[PDB]
Amino acid sequence: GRVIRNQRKGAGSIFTSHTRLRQGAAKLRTLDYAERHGYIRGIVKQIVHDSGRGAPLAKVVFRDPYKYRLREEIFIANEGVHTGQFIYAGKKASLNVGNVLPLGSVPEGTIVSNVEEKPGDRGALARASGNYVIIIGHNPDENKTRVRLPSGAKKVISSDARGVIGVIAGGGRVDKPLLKAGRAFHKYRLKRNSWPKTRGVAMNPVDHPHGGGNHQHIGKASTISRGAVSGQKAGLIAARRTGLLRGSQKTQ
Amino acid sequence: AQKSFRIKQKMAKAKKQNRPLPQWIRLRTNNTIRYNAKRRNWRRTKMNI
Amino acid sequence: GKGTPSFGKRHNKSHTLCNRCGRRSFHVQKKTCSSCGYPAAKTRSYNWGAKAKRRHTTGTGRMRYLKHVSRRFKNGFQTGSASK
Amino acid sequence: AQRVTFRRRNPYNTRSNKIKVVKTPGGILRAQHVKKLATRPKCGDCGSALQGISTLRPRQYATVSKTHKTVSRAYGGSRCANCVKERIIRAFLIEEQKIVKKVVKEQTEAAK
RNA sequence: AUAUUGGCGAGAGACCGAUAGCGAACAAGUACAGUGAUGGAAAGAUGAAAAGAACUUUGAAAAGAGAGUGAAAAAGUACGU
RNA sequence: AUGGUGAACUAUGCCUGAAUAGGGUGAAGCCAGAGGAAACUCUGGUGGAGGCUCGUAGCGGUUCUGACGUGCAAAUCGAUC
RNA sequence: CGUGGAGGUCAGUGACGAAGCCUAGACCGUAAGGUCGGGUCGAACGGCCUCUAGUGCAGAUCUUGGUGGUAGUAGCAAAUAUUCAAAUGAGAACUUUGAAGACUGAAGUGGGGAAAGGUUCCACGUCAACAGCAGUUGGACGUGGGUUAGUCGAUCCUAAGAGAUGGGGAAGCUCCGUUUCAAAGGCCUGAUGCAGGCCACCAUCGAAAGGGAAUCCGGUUAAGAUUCCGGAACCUGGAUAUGGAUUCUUCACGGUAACGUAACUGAAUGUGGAGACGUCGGCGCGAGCCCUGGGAGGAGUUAUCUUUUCUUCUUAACAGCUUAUCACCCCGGAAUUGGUUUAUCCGGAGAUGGGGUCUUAUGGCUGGAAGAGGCCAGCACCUUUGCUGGCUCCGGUGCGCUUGUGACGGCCCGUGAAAAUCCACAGGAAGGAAUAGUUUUCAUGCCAGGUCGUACUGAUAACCGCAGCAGGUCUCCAAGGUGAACAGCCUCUAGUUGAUAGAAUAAUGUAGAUAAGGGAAGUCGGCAAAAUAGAUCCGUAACUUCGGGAUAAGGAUUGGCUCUAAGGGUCGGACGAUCAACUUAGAACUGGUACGGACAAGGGGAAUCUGACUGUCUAAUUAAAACAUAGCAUUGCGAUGGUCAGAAAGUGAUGUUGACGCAAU
RNA sequence: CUCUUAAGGUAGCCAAAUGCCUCGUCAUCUAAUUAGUGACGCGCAUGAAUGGAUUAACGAGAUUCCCACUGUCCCUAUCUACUAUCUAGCGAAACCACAGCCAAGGGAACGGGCUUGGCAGAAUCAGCGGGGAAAGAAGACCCUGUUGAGCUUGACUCUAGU
RNA sequence: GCGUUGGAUUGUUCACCCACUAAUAGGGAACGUGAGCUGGGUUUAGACCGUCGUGAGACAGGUUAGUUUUACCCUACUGAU
RNA sequence: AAACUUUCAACAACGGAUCUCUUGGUUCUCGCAUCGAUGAAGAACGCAGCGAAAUGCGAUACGUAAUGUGAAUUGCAGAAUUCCGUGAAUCAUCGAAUCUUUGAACGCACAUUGCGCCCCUUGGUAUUCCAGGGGGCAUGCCUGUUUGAGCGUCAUUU
Ligand SMILES: CN[C@@H]1[C@@H](O)[C@@H](O[C@@H]2[C@@H](O)[C@H](O[C@H]3O[C@H]([C@@H](C)O)[C@@H](O)[C@H](O)[C@H]3N)[C@@H](N)C[C@H]2N)OC[C@]1(C)O
Ligand SMILES: CN[C@@H]1[C@@H](O)[C@@H](O[C@@H]2[C@@H](O)[C@H](O[C@H]3O[C@H]([C@@H](C)O)[C@@H](O)[C@H](O)[C@H]3N)[C@@H](N)C[C@H]2N)OC[C@]1(C)O
Ligand SMILES: CN[C@@H]1[C@@H](O)[C@@H](O[C@@H]2[C@@H](O)[C@H](O[C@H]3O[C@H]([C@@H](C)O)[C@@H](O)[C@H](O)[C@H]3N)[C@@H](N)C[C@H]2N)OC[C@]1(C)O
Ligand SMILES: [Mg+2]
Ligand SMILES: [Mg+2]
Ligand SMILES: [Mg+2]
Ligand SMILES: [Mg+2]
Ligand SMILES: [Mg+2]
Ligand SMILES: [Mg+2]
Ligand SMILES: [Mg+2]
Ligand SMILES: [Mg+2]
Ligand SMILES: [Mg+2]
Ligand SMILES: [Mg+2]
Ligand SMILES: [Mg+2]
Ligand SMILES: [Mg+2]
Ligand SMILES: [Mg+2]
Ligand SMILES: [Mg+2]
Ligand SMILES: [Mg+2]
Ligand SMILES: [Mg+2]
Ligand SMILES: [Mg+2]
Ligand SMILES: [Mg+2]
Ligand SMILES: [Mg+2]
Ligand SMILES: [Mg+2]
Ligand SMILES: [Mg+2]
Ligand SMILES: [Mg+2]
Ligand SMILES: [Mg+2]
Ligand SMILES: [Mg+2]
Ligand SMILES: [Mg+2]
Ligand SMILES: [Mg+2]
Ligand SMILES: [Mg+2]
Ligand SMILES: [Mg+2]
Ligand SMILES: [Mg+2]
Ligand SMILES: [Mg+2]
Ligand SMILES: [Mg+2]
Ligand SMILES: [Mg+2]
Ligand SMILES: [Mg+2]
Ligand SMILES: [Mg+2]
Ligand SMILES: [Mg+2]
Ligand SMILES: [Mg+2]
Ligand SMILES: [Mg+2]
Ligand SMILES: [Mg+2]
Ligand SMILES: [Mg+2]
Ligand SMILES: [Mg+2]
Ligand SMILES: [Mg+2]
Ligand SMILES: [Mg+2]
Ligand SMILES: [Mg+2]
Ligand SMILES: [Mg+2]
Ligand SMILES: [Mg+2]
Ligand SMILES: [Mg+2]
Ligand SMILES: [Mg+2]
Ligand SMILES: [Mg+2]
Ligand SMILES: [Mg+2]
Ligand SMILES: [Mg+2]
Ligand SMILES: [Mg+2]
Ligand SMILES: [Mg+2]
Ligand SMILES: [Mg+2]
Ligand SMILES: [Mg+2]
Ligand SMILES: [Mg+2]
Ligand SMILES: [Mg+2]
Ligand SMILES: [Mg+2]
Ligand SMILES: [Mg+2]
Ligand SMILES: [Mg+2]
Ligand SMILES: [Mg+2]
Ligand SMILES: [Mg+2]
Ligand SMILES: [Mg+2]
Ligand SMILES: [Mg+2]
Ligand SMILES: [Mg+2]
Ligand SMILES: [Mg+2]
Ligand SMILES: [Mg+2]
Ligand SMILES: [Mg+2]
Ligand SMILES: [Mg+2]
Ligand SMILES: [Mg+2]
Ligand SMILES: [Mg+2]
Ligand SMILES: [Mg+2]
Ligand SMILES: [Mg+2]
Ligand SMILES: [Mg+2]
Ligand SMILES: [Mg+2]
Ligand SMILES: [Mg+2]
Ligand SMILES: [Mg+2]
Ligand SMILES: [Mg+2]
Ligand SMILES: [Mg+2]
Ligand SMILES: [Mg+2]
Ligand SMILES: [Mg+2]
Ligand SMILES: [Mg+2]
Ligand SMILES: [Mg+2]
Ligand SMILES: [Mg+2]
Ligand SMILES: [Mg+2]
Ligand SMILES: [Mg+2]
Ligand SMILES: [Mg+2]
Ligand SMILES: [Mg+2]
Ligand SMILES: [Mg+2]
Ligand SMILES: [Mg+2]
Ligand SMILES: [Mg+2]
Ligand SMILES: [Mg+2]
Ligand SMILES: [Mg+2]
Ligand SMILES: [Mg+2]
Ligand SMILES: [Mg+2]
Ligand SMILES: [Mg+2]
Ligand SMILES: [Mg+2]
Ligand SMILES: [Mg+2]
Ligand SMILES: [Mg+2]
Ligand SMILES: [Mg+2]
Ligand SMILES: [Mg+2]
Ligand SMILES: [Mg+2]
Ligand SMILES: [Mg+2]
Ligand SMILES: [Mg+2]
Ligand SMILES: [Mg+2]
Ligand SMILES: [Mg+2]
Ligand SMILES: [Mg+2]
Ligand SMILES: [Mg+2]
Ligand SMILES: [Mg+2]
Ligand SMILES: [Mg+2]
Ligand SMILES: [Mg+2]
Ligand SMILES: [Mg+2]
Ligand SMILES: [Mg+2]
Ligand SMILES: [Mg+2]
Ligand SMILES: [Mg+2]
Ligand SMILES: [Mg+2]
Ligand SMILES: [Mg+2]
Ligand SMILES: [Mg+2]
Ligand SMILES: [Mg+2]
Ligand SMILES: [Mg+2]
Ligand SMILES: [Mg+2]
Ligand SMILES: [Mg+2]
Ligand SMILES: [Mg+2]
Ligand SMILES: [Mg+2]
Ligand SMILES: [Mg+2]
Ligand SMILES: [Mg+2]
Ligand SMILES: [Mg+2]
Ligand SMILES: [Mg+2]
Ligand SMILES: [Mg+2]
Ligand SMILES: [Mg+2]
Ligand SMILES: [Mg+2]
Ligand SMILES: [Mg+2]
Ligand SMILES: [Mg+2]
Ligand SMILES: [Mg+2]
Ligand SMILES: [Mg+2]
Ligand SMILES: [Mg+2]
Ligand SMILES: [Mg+2]
Ligand SMILES: [Mg+2]
Ligand SMILES: [Mg+2]
Ligand SMILES: [Mg+2]
Ligand SMILES: [Mg+2]
Ligand SMILES: [Mg+2]
Ligand SMILES: [Mg+2]
Ligand SMILES: [Mg+2]
Ligand SMILES: [Zn+2]
Ligand SMILES: [Zn+2]
Repeated sequence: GRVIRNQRKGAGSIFTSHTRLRQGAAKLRTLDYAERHGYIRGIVKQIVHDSGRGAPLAKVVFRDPYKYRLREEIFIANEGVHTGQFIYAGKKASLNVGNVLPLGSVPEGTIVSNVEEKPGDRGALARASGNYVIIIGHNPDENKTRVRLPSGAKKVISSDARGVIGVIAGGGRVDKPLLKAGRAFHKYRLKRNSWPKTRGVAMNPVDHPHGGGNHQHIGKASTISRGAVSGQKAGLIAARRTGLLRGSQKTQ
Repeated sequence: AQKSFRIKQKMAKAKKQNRPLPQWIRLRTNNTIRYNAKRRNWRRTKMNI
Repeated sequence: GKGTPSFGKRHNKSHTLCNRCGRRSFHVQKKTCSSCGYPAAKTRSYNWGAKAKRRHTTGTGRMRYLKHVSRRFKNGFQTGSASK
Repeated sequence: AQRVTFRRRNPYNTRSNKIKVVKTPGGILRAQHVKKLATRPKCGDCGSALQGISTLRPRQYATVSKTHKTVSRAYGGSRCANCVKERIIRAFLIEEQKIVKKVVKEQTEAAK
């Protein structure tokens, strides 16, 4: 057989991301003397819309500590940050929407976004529009913090690792019916070419394992091992369960 | 229109060679040429740039 | 018309003039030429291609330096000049 | 009933190729290439197009006299006036209120 | 001492005799096809010697008819048979 | 089988440009007014939305199973669409 | 028996004619074959005994070449179209010129380009071949001639992308990486290494449509012209001086302000603004075009009519004055809310109003610049075509057309590039007068601007389709009427009038039409054809997701001419004066009852199957009920990861990303 | 009640583009209807995102009727151009064992040819589609070959990855 | 000898009804007749359903879309010299 | 009886068979050891009194020097051409040069005749901007030189 869609994605020819109109990589300030001991102000000068992100960006300027000049950082604008808000960053900063602090510096139940996985990565978790973590507990001895990611799974990460106070703006975005096929087009136009998708059951067996039949049908289990081989994995991969999910979710 | 020199030069060597035999060649001794074999024309054999 | 009406669209040279061998084999978008492999250091050749080989090997050119090297060898590689 | 032709090598209607119909001394109409309009420089504070400043294309700002690059006030062609007016008041009131903050905290250290 | 379908320089053959013999005995890796890698032809012989037919004549010309050259125009550059 | 050469066509993504008669419809926003005890309800404008619509050019290719069927043409021609 | 070649022989045949070819002439053999004569011919060749093999052809849809019958046959019928005379020439249905009929009709058969071609361009010479008739013509043949730039492009910059380098993989050809686990390099000052301060971006290629330093009109050639000639400019880089301004209050005053200006030090180091940007809607306004009144010239018609029909009446970049919506500043303090757009938005965060400041788009006057260009008249007599003169002027009209642009409005889970450049600002290093010092952003003045391209075509003959192929191939310009209108139809300008022709007018056809009575009985099926149609008014069902359905259905009207009524602009203080529009309604008369009169232009109704819809695909037999999609649902993944790529890697896609996310159904 | 299952077809829909029987039966429309539509349902073999049912609007999608309209038809007729046709010039191709009048006979079971008969007279133009089992392509169906490729799977034998 | 029809469903041959009719006999001519037609069925390549198959695919089970070439030769025939 | 059709012949056509040639091909043997940064093979573009090609050569361009031979070259034209002579000639021979644009191709590029840098010199009034002219800057590595870097590390200053 041929090479299926999902294998062909991976050397990334026409599949790589549509990078042109993009405001540049959103990140925190580097983790330096100013944030891990004192605190350091910045001003949000501009909040502005990123192409292929649902989440508005905040352009926040700081003062270079070690030479005379301004340095601009690209911040994921939590809901409520506004043009010309002062923003304070570091261990000893205060608790206000939009300031960033290490994690052992906030109470539990604190609602924070863009958190670092390890301190210094300039932000990892909950960068999506409307997406946040909650600090659920600290272990000061071997300083950690317990936090529930927007998936809901629970993780133990260094209290040093920073986060930004509040939830990301522009939430409720996926609350709206896309409503017609073109609207889908432009959304993925700026994102990548995954779209549209053609069912592997509507092709011939050389285009896909779901190919073939004098009726369209899968004809063998569409749950497929973790251990499958590339070009064996389409359908439900390594699913522990299948079928319509009844009753209530939400782990603990 | 606006052409590379490399092209506008080969164009010149082209035009320069598009000519009938020099008729005096025929008179030479043991001369086996008759006409110009390699003669080209714009509308017939294009040069391939 | 997978034919004629859609040959009416061929205006764009796949290759231009190779610098090294002059062959109009120089692939534009690939910035290399399909005959001698310029710009590769060595000049492209293969053994299944003996007709290509025979086409381009030594002796289809001017042999500008090499010609006389059999003469020069004949003489013991002389320096100076003859007298009278 | 006269028609007209591009005066340059670009048949296409692009931005650089703008064209104007001109009736000459000869009594004939003729094409003329316009440059793309100039857009007034803007305030580096509020983003306002700033008044008094002459409006050209960028290297046309190296052929012209220094007095139409600015007006007379400090921060002449940078900011929009009322925005210089602002950064003055804020500058004064915050260096004043900076004095007020110094002597209240020298009274917090001794009076403790 | 052994190797040698390359290079340079030599002697040969119960070999081939221009549809043969190397694809090419010729301005042959030519002309030409192809985007390209590549592919890839046809095509030798007037006569000892041009002596390549002065001159007249019909024709607008090409030519034709005479004449002429030559051992031979039953060799006239469409040329040996 | 091995080693090569193609995205001038065509498929799809990216970068940068260019292009698209005249009509039908009349969405939010808004202005005036009318009924009613109230809650509320009507009326006339205004505005100009829509992968809206008649329909050129554009792009397409439905039918004649029309022409052609050693063609104009190795896919074209007309009408209809 | 025969053929190519070899050893031996016949001192074999031959230019007094070898070999080969031709010959219903002669002879030997059963035969394969052999011999001879005659013809043609020119240079070598044969018998015998042996040797050797690329050794004998009717075929293999055999290979290469050559030739017939078909056959003077199929054919040379799309793109409305040709005619008369003369010139030339051996020759004219076809070339030139003159006259006539027409066409393309500004969505071109016109005027230019991009790709591509590459001399086609133009002149002369010319007709063997080519131009599926012809050829005196050509895009053919032959000989020449031709493409002029500081300003038009290229060069520069960056985009997707490509790609050296310390490196890392790979036996290797080489793979990987462009910031890359690197000792990466410069620049301005001076006191040529030196003192210094820095700044440290680590290549490069990648746009003749993106960005960008700067030229216009007139004239000129056979062919080039935004390039040449004439005048009139602007820029960039170098040079420097004179005037002007500035200073004894050293780095200018004025203005409350917004701002002014002829100027009016500035090192980094920083910062800010142009470069720099979607799309649609309506409103304003500019420019060109369109229409049109008066007049000054030329042209046409004039039996009759027309103060008539046609046409000339122009103003470049550049420089000065001036000119604008927007946004401002000052005065003043609002309910009785006012102001305001076609479009509801503005005001105590300072409106309405009085008064000012600015951008200089764009217009106005002048300079340029009439001396140009355009239209006329009178000369003068072959000698050239010179020379003289004249007029070139004043207005109007708008839902007009095109194109620019402004101020706004709709739109988005789409919010619509980057770099090289140019400027400013903050800033206060350093350098500066009084016996004279500072001033290249005010004026004027000097030198320099290379290199490659530039002809023409741009297509029913200059490109690709084997070709002068009814195909394919990017774009700018765009007049008059009718009309909703770049429709269709007719026309002005320019450009064609090319396509083998002549004579007929059988069958059958291709292409276009009409039919009495019937009205789908034809047939797989109304295939095909007919019927319908524009606009104003009236009328308008089942169902419905309340948006639709819907032009549902179904009716009536429509010409021309002659009247009425309604609808606006500008002034000076229920009015009056005046200027300038075609729209709509209405009414009379009128006709062989005709009037969307050519053109243009829906057939409709009830249902079943089926896909929701817009969209997509099998180029070249399948447009569908297939695919896609919005919606629904399921799976995997918290990066030390899921999915995927790779021979490997200090490798890579999602990833400028993090569950409102990426990946798989 | 009984045998049996992991569970024994639920809600729905139906002779449906899913029904063999089959032109199912009844109804309806017609003069007449293997068609359409409405019903019925032990449904060969209907049926729940292998999606079931329903559905406004849409559609160059398959089907049925009706009105209008018609040369679709009864049934043909007439006109216009361009052809064909004759002329000058220009001038191919397919195809071709040899060739070309029948009947019947026999024959490899359908002859232009052989056999026995009918018969038979130059050179020809325009048509035509009976024959040349016409031409077009070493049958694409079918078989055979110890010949293949595309594709599939608990076929043999392996293999990247993991 | 001579005539043996017009329609409804059906691609159909067949079947079956309606109607007129003197009558609506049966058959042959390569199951006459596709370089005469048509292309509705069958019988490729798209697609739906049902049954079968783990699957590719199968189904003599139901559906829908699906390019109909050439005569100028000989003869034959029709007319013409 | 012509025409027509066939068959034979002669002449004429058409075509290139035969025969004879042979500066070519083929094979066998013998001898020889020589490309390149001292820019190779190859490439493009040029060079002639009159050439389109082949061959030859490079802005000294069918060629320059040098050596040998000893009068040609030739298609025409042409030579203060100079023949008992440092001398014809497209002769042979080759020991000295030239050698455009390139090319492993080397300053950077290269669909460009596109853009730098450094030294000498000349000219514009010029260390600096413009121009002309000559001469130069690729990479990996070895030997060596000079300048450097690191609490890697040893001494020595008070
Ligand atoms: C001794 N072992 C380590 C060795 O494992 C390796 O570590 C690299 C480290 O150098 C890289 O780190 C470096 O290189 C990366 C690079 C990927 O761009 C840079 O982003 C990063 O800033 C830089 N410090 C790190 N990002 C990856 C480690 N495996 O190289 C560093 C080292 C110290 O030699
Ligand atoms: C088994 N079928 C093959 C097959 O090749 C067939 O005909 C093909 C045909 O199927 C191909 O193409 C086919 O499919 C394309 C498709 C793109 O729509 C169609 O354009 C085309 O009409 C159709 N015949 C055609 N390009 C070549 C023929 N030899 O029939 C002949 C055959 C060789 O036996
Ligand atoms: C369909 N083709 C046939 C063809 O076969 C051919 O042959 C027939 C042949 O079939 C007849 O032959 C027949 O006649 C005999 C009987 C008459 O003795 C029967 O018994 C016998 O079955 C049968 N074969 C013969 N009598 C006439 C031919 N022309 O010629 C006549 C025809 C009609 O064209
Ligand atoms: Mg594969
Ligand atoms: Mg990317
Ligand atoms: Mg896609
Ligand atoms: Mg989906
Ligand atoms: Mg899908
Ligand atoms: Mg499919
Ligand atoms: Mg598979
Ligand atoms: Mg599977
Ligand atoms: Mg399947
Ligand atoms: Mg299927
Ligand atoms: Mg399915
Ligand atoms: Mg399905
Ligand atoms: Mg199953
Ligand atoms: Mg000779
Ligand atoms: Mg001779
Ligand atoms: Mg060609
Ligand atoms: Mg070609
Ligand atoms: Mg080319
Ligand atoms: Mg294309
Ligand atoms: Mg390409
Ligand atoms: Mg070639
Ligand atoms: Mg070869
Ligand atoms: Mg020696
Ligand atoms: Mg436009
Ligand atoms: Mg040969
Ligand atoms: Mg040969
Ligand atoms: Mg000879
Ligand atoms: Mg001779
Ligand atoms: Mg003779
Ligand atoms: Mg004689
Ligand atoms: Mg003879
Ligand atoms: Mg002779
Ligand atoms: Mg001959
Ligand atoms: Mg002869
Ligand atoms: Mg392409
Ligand atoms: Mg009221
Ligand atoms: Mg639409
Ligand atoms: Mg529509
Ligand atoms: Mg189709
Ligand atoms: Mg057809
Ligand atoms: Mg035909
Ligand atoms: Mg032999
Ligand atoms: Mg003889
Ligand atoms: Mg002889
Ligand atoms: Mg043999
Ligand atoms: Mg033979
Ligand atoms: Mg033979
Ligand atoms: Mg035989
Ligand atoms: Mg012939
Ligand atoms: Mg003839
Ligand atoms: Mg004829
Ligand atoms: Mg004829
Ligand atoms: Mg025809
Ligand atoms: Mg005449
Ligand atoms: Mg003519
Ligand atoms: Mg007309
Ligand atoms: Mg032109
Ligand atoms: Mg042109
Ligand atoms: Mg001709
Ligand atoms: Mg220039
Ligand atoms: Mg560049
Ligand atoms: Mg690389
Ligand atoms: Mg490297
Ligand atoms: Mg390396
Ligand atoms: Mg440009
Ligand atoms: Mg210009
Ligand atoms: Mg000239
Ligand atoms: Mg842009
Ligand atoms: Mg009169
Ligand atoms: Mg200008
Ligand atoms: Mg006001
Ligand atoms: Mg007006
Ligand atoms: Mg030009
Ligand atoms: Mg041109
Ligand atoms: Mg054009
Ligand atoms: Mg061509
Ligand atoms: Mg009108
Ligand atoms: Mg019109
Ligand atoms: Mg015609
Ligand atoms: Mg008629
Ligand atoms: Mg009728
Ligand atoms: Mg009637
Ligand atoms: Mg009726
Ligand atoms: Mg019917
Ligand atoms: Mg129809
Ligand atoms: Mg309605
Ligand atoms: Mg109606
Ligand atoms: Mg007026
Ligand atoms: Mg009346
Ligand atoms: Mg659909
Ligand atoms: Mg198709
Ligand atoms: Mg749903
Ligand atoms: Mg049924
Ligand atoms: Mg149903
Ligand atoms: Mg039913
Ligand atoms: Mg029924
Ligand atoms: Mg019926
Ligand atoms: Mg059922
Ligand atoms: Mg049953
Ligand atoms: Mg079932
Ligand atoms: Mg089921
Ligand atoms: Mg279920
Ligand atoms: Mg089922
Ligand atoms: Mg359903
Ligand atoms: Mg559709
Ligand atoms: Mg449809
Ligand atoms: Mg149905
Ligand atoms: Mg005929
Ligand atoms: Mg004729
Ligand atoms: Mg025949
Ligand atoms: Mg008999
Ligand atoms: Mg018989
Ligand atoms: Mg018979
Ligand atoms: Mg026969
Ligand atoms: Mg016999
Ligand atoms: Mg027949
Ligand atoms: Mg035939
Ligand atoms: Mg076969
Ligand atoms: Mg077979
Ligand atoms: Mg066997
Ligand atoms: Mg196999
Ligand atoms: Mg296959
Ligand atoms: Mg039978
Ligand atoms: Mg039959
Ligand atoms: Mg037949
Ligand atoms: Mg047929
Ligand atoms: Mg059929
Ligand atoms: Mg069918
Ligand atoms: Mg196929
Ligand atoms: Mg269809
Ligand atoms: Mg005929
Ligand atoms: Mg006789
Ligand atoms: Mg010879
Ligand atoms: Mg060299
Ligand atoms: Mg020579
Ligand atoms: Mg000498
Ligand atoms: Mg020599
Ligand atoms: Mg010698
Ligand atoms: Mg030299
Ligand atoms: Mg150049
Ligand atoms: Mg270049
Ligand atoms: Mg100097
Ligand atoms: Mg310089
Ligand atoms: Zn090359
Ligand atoms: Zn401001």
